[PDB]
Amino acid sequence: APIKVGINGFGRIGRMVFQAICDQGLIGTEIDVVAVVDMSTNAEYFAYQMKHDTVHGRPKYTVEAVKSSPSVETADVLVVNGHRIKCVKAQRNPADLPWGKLGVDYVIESTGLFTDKLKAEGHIKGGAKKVVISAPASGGAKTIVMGVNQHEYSPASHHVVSNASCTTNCLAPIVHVLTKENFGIETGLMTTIHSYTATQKTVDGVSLKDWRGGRAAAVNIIPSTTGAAKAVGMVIPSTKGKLTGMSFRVPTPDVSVVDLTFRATRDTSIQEIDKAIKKAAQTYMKGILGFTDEELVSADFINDNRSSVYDSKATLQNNLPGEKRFFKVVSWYDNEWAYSHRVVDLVRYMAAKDAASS
Amino acid sequence: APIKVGINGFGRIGRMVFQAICDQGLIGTEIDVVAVVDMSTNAEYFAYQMKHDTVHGRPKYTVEAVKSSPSVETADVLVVNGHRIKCVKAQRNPADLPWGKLGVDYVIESTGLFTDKLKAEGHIKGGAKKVVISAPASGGAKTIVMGVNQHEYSPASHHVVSNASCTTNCLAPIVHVLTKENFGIETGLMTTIHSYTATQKTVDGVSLKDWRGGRAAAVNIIPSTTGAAKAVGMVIPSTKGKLTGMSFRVPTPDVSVVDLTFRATRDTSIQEIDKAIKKAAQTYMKGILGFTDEELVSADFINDNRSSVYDSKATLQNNLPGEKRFFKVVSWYDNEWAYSHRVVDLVRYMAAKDAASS
Amino acid sequence: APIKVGINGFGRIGRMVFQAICDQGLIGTEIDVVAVVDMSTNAEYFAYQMKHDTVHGRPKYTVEAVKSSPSVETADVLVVNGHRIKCVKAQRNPADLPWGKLGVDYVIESTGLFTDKLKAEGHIKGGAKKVVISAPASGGAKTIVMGVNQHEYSPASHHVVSNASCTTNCLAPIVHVLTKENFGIETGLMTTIHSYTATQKTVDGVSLKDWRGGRAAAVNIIPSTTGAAKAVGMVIPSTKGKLTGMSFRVPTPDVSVVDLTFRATRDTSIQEIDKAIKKAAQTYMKGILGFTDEELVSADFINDNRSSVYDSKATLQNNLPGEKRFFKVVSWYDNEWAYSHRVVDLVRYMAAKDAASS
Amino acid sequence: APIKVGINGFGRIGRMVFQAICDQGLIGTEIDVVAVVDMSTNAEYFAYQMKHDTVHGRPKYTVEAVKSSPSVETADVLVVNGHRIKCVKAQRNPADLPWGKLGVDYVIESTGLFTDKLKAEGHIKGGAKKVVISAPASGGAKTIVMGVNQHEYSPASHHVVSNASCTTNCLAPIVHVLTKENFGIETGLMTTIHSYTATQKTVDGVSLKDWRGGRAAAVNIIPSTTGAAKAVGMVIPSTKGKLTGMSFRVPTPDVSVVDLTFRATRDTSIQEIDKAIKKAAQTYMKGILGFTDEELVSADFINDNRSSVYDSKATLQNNLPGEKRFFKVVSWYDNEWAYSHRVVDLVRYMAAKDAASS
Ligand SMILES: NC(=O)c1ccc[n+]([C@@H]2O[C@H](COP(=O)([O-])OP(=O)(O)OC[C@H]3O[C@@H](n4cnc5c(N)ncnc54)[C@H](O)[C@@H]3O)[C@@H](O)[C@H]2O)c1
Ligand SMILES: NC(=O)c1ccc[n+]([C@@H]2O[C@H](COP(=O)([O-])OP(=O)(O)OC[C@H]3O[C@@H](n4cnc5c(N)ncnc54)[C@H](O)[C@@H]3O)[C@@H](O)[C@H]2O)c1
Ligand SMILES: NC(=O)c1ccc[n+]([C@@H]2O[C@H](COP(=O)([O-])OP(=O)(O)OC[C@H]3O[C@@H](n4cnc5c(N)ncnc54)[C@H](O)[C@@H]3O)[C@@H](O)[C@H]2O)c1
Ligand SMILES: NC(=O)c1ccc[n+]([C@@H]2O[C@H](COP(=O)([O-])OP(=O)(O)OC[C@H]3O[C@@H](n4cnc5c(N)ncnc54)[C@H](O)[C@@H]3O)[C@@H](O)[C@H]2O)c1
Repeated sequence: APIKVGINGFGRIGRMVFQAICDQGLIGTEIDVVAVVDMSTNAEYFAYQMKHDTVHGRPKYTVEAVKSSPSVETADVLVVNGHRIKCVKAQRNPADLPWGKLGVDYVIESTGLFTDKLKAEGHIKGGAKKVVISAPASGGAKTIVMGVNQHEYSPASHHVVSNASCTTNCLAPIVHVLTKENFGIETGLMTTIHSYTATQKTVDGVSLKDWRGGRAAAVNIIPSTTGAAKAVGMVIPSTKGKLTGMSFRVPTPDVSVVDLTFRATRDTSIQEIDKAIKKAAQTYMKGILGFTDEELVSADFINDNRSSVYDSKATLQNNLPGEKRFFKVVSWYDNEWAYSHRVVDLVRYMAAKDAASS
Repeated sequence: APIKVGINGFGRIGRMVFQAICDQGLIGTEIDVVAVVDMSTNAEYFAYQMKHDTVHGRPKYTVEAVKSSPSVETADVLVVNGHRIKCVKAQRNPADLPWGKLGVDYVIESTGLFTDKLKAEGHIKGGAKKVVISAPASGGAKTIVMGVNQHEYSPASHHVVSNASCTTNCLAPIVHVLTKENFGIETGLMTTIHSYTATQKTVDGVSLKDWRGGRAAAVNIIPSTTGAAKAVGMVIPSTKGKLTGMSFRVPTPDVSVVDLTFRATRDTSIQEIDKAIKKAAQTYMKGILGFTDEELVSADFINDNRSSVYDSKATLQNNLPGEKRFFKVVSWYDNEWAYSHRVVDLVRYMAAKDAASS
Repeated sequence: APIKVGINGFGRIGRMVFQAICDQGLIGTEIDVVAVVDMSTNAEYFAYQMKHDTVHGRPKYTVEAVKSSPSVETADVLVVNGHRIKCVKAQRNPADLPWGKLGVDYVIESTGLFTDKLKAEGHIKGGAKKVVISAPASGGAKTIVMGVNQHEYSPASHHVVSNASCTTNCLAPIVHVLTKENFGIETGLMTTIHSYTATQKTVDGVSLKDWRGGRAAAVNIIPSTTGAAKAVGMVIPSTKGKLTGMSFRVPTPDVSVVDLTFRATRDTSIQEIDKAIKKAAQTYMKGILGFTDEELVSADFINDNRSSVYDSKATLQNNLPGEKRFFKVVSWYDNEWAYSHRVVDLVRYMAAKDAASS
Repeated sequence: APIKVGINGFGRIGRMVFQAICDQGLIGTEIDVVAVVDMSTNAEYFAYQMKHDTVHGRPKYTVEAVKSSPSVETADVLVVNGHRIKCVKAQRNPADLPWGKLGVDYVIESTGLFTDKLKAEGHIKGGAKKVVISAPASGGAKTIVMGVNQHEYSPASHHVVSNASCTTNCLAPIVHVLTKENFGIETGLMTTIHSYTATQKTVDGVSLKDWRGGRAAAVNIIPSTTGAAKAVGMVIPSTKGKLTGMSFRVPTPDVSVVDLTFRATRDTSIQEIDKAIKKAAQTYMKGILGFTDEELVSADFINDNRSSVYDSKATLQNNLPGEKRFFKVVSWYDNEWAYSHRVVDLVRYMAAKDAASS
């Protein structure tokens, strides 16, 4: 049973979803990537985009750009590891995409334009059974963070699911062991020192909706907002209105770090917390939550696919010496990598439960 | 008589041309900026963008944002030292712009989207008399570099003119005094090590016309094409087919350097060349061509309004010892600031020549 | 009566303390900078460093390099605006410095090698009557943040004064009015997102005492320690053991931002806190604390000489909506420029007190 | 029969040479690394430097740090792949290093300090049989570029050998096929847009020998000099007084590119030169000279061990269309990694020739 997926928007996350599908062994055997969609249908230019990444390197798979038939002027079929993917043209409305016809059942929505559960339904109107939004979703969609609440999915009810944001996926696992191990956050504020993204600008330009976010990106520390402010309360309803935060966008191109400051419900210590987070990383959060005892800096997490990886030393040293309630917890994440692995983990969970019931 | 100008595209070059008008003492008196055009009309946002620049800092003029009538919702008039500039909404076609209505005669075309003579003429159809494309132009518009061939301008024939590009305004001064002082160039190639611009990308992205241009801009040395390649031959026909070159877009926000390598027409020396450039700096090319004897790096050329500023020490330490024909000439330039100043000098030179005749 | 000073270690803080002295209009008239001490005595090189700064531009003063005698090989005296500062060679011990000879009474200890009280007394034995260390000090030196506790300085008891770090001169204003306006801080942790310094490395290199800190500076978010972790308790005895923090060094050359997360003593609001700080900013903290109501990023604080300028918007927008105990204060600072001005303002304060008593 | 080698200065080149020895299969069987030398004897700090590199990522090999006796305070032995390397304490004179005692015959000198052939013999007085200087040398040390002139090595008389610089290793292959294939280079001039290195400064600071080299590294285009200005004439004497160049140090942490403008000795075409370089890349320069047909940028050459990998499209698109003599040739290089592999290549060659005769 090849899960038939199509990628709408072959950008940073689209191309890293694609690469997490090939690197993890699933192309053409477990998941069938039927088609990819973006502005051009020049498969040679997509191959160029895949083969050479500034931040994550050359990939291990191989890519060819072949035509479907010599009647077409430019290569339109991509051939990865002998698997053929089709380069479909970008549609302004989700519904004008031929999903049903190409036989695509699960569509990964990663353009960034269709974050509303209502516009994303246009995929299903085009023929898709399910939709995963690689972002926070507005308008009613289900937001799941793997390792914390993927089980609340239901094939029957949830058809446009959302995998939250990179920072949610990092914060929430931290929050989830704090509650489940019962330290509890009474209240919590959080900062994500975060790499710049494709929504920012090389030099000072136009950004109407966030004035600061239009400042030259690679030469300014830019205050702005994070997506995990809302979404962690959505995933864990016990933190609704207990926790919020901001974002500082600094001049690195990938990897970010969460910096959570909370107050505990019961009296505890940072040694108890560090123990429970390591334990959790080895037992029930394994693969999603990780930890590190080394003096790592940010470029040591490029290509690290844990959702969140707790920094044991930066935490243990930077807390109040005899504290029972006021705690800092530092944790890292490759905002482009681990998040692209979680999208594929979610597709496959959903396909499993969709077959499990119908 | 105030020159009635309208800036279409209030971006890096739009806002720097504006500020140059204020810093030189022309607003309201010598130059009247009737209107500016961009993706919004919210003048409180153009205020912010004028008041805070990452590279060139805070401006000396004062900016206020007020509403034109109490009927409007967001402040839509700019007021720069008690002079009113209007914030007109952007139009997809130049012909649709109310230029004759607003009373604008000269339009500075700096959107980047209308570098063709004919899409630029839509301005004259919208009620403008003359257009200055802040870029090189296709379709056949007049290309004039100030200090070299601005005298070639005719009020009768040149309605869409072009002030070439930043690199062309840096290299043609140098090429000009080499041809005029009789050293001559037999053939020559050129390289601009240049700052990234707003067409480049924060993280690797789409740029289907120059594939390399699409790669993360601030973490890479990106080879690409320079404007001064086509344009130095248009300005000096003597260099047609004898001079071409490339760009290496490097991770700095502003200022670029030209690295000219040429073979001279007669047997000379680099000290003869160094003295002639210094001479031409102090005599005929003043304010256009400049020079330095100091050990400077790119940050020192921020806000240097010279088109070309020769580096006497880098040229001299990095040429062959007793050479008569093969030489290197190095020359800096603030690609944002000096080019903007030269646009204002062109507007003013055209507007005076037009009055002197009609 | 010119306050006889000499600067030991003319680097970033040494040249910004020097430009602060000249710019405020003090050189020659109120402060006589007798000598500057560094690894060289080539006043031509020192003058290359003064005239061109990558982050703070061309200074307002003029620097000339003169020979004291034609008997010396290279220029060894700096003539800044007609005034003569001598270039004395750098000694490995403060003690062997000719202070008593040169006439120097106040020494600004900005090498960063003699931060302990006792190696700092090495200047006094050698002739200086007073010493200001541009850094937190060990061995029991008096730590003073201007505008918070300079009233505690006594000419009799305190000869080796510490002006604390740049982050404590940013954090200590805000903790001072938070206690003075009785909100009070129960406990609190802080993070500074901070620009890389002279003590960091261009590529991965050696740093034996903090491992992460030797990593490539300009391409990593390097977690580390801050100086305000100790210093704010030395200055504000109330905060002894209630507040600590950490630093994240990010890829910008200058300007940083504190981000304090505290739990207040009483029940309050962020609009209450917002008013209390702004008020304080206009009244008793005017010149030390500042605020902004604008959407500014880090490069808008280059050359802002307030110790701490509070960002009203980023705070109000990024706090929990109806909270009474748990808050986040965000505040900027130009760690090179603001600090240096406090140095010149401590010399000036201490000096007159000494002249008041003896 | 292992070659016994010691590395003095375990910095960027020392650690990359170490990693090229383990990568190429050579550690413990073909080359035995008896000792590494740097500021510390802390095996743990060395292991942290080896395992986490910002640019070249995690090494494939495994590093442990053990104590050589129960008596030593801190781990002083590395155990890379079961092979034990000693951590010898850094010395001020090469001669005070225990090479004969340890049993070291070949010494990779890579501190950046002992670049004089006389200072370098200190190693042979310390007990070593040969010295390789990872940098151009003075005082008459024989200079070799692998792939161009290592056949000029005489076991007999060449004792302290210099492997030239990274730019001579890129430049000399190109210059070598142009003279061997009989295009010739009459006079030539080059420029290398180049990543910053460890001799540079994060923020503006001290640099007495090159004034510009002290300016903040990651925020300027810094003109400077190159090592291949001297060394290529020494490897290829045909080109002494005929070829020279300069350097621009830009904000990338690794990879650099050679922009070479030369005039041929005979009428030829850029198409012809392009074929010759590809041909050479495939036959006698293989593994040393490569080429690319792709639209690559600097980051695509990280971990590319060819010494000089020619850009076919950048060279072909940026030359004069009718030219027969005056050309531009562009070739890339990972200045840390390819040079490191070549140092191992020379040590290996040298050692086999020395065995062959004695
Ligand atoms: N960048 C990150 O680190 C990151 C992390 C987590 C989640 N995400 C989320 O994923 C989404 C996409 O982010 P990204 O960083 O990949 O951006 P991106 O711009 O690099 O990629 C988006 C791609 O969508 C394409 N596209 C736009 N409109 C399209 C359309 N109508 N039809 C087809 N293709 C279209 C664009 O050309 C682009 O290639 C965003 O919602 C973002 O929040 C990004
Ligand atoms: N920045 C430089 O280094 C530089 C130097 C020399 C010449 N130029 C030339 O100037 C032109 C603009 O360059 P820039 O660097 O200012 O870019 P920019 O993107 O900062 O500015 C262009 C502005 O035009 C606006 N715009 C887009 N469409 C518009 C429309 N239809 N109507 C009105 N406004 C519109 C954009 O929002 C933007 O603010 C380019 O063609 C470039 O070649 C730029
Ligand atoms: N840069 C900042 O943001 C900042 C802010 C606040 C305080 N400081 C502090 O000020 C001190 C200097 O820091 P910096 O950033 O200016 O560093 P820097 O390295 O630029 O300045 C140090 C200067 O001292 C010189 N020097 C070294 N040894 C000397 C000696 N023995 N005698 C005389 N001069 C000597 C160096 O050549 C250099 O010019 C440090 O203690 C630092 O903590 C720096
Ligand atoms: N990195 C490049 O791009 C490159 C390319 C070609 C050649 N090289 C040459 O390599 C040499 C070293 O440069 P690098 O880039 O490795 O710099 P680096 O500063 O990273 O390495 C030098 C190492 O030597 C150590 N060291 C200093 N003094 C020592 C001493 N007295 N004894 C023993 N070890 C000592 C330092 O701790 C440092 O780790 C230079 O001569 C350079 O020109 C570098």
